[PDB]
Amino acid sequence: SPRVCIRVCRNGVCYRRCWG
Amino acid sequence: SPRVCIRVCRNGVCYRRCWG
Repeated sequence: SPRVCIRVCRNGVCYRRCWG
Repeated sequence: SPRVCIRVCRNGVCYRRCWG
């Protein structure tokens, strides 16, 4: 199946977000 | 330093793209 996620990092802090 | 990347998957094929 398809997948949609994004990775971002700021001031050292990192986190990932997905939709669906 | 900051980072900006995204992960997507379609028809099984997957790939990641970044900007900067």
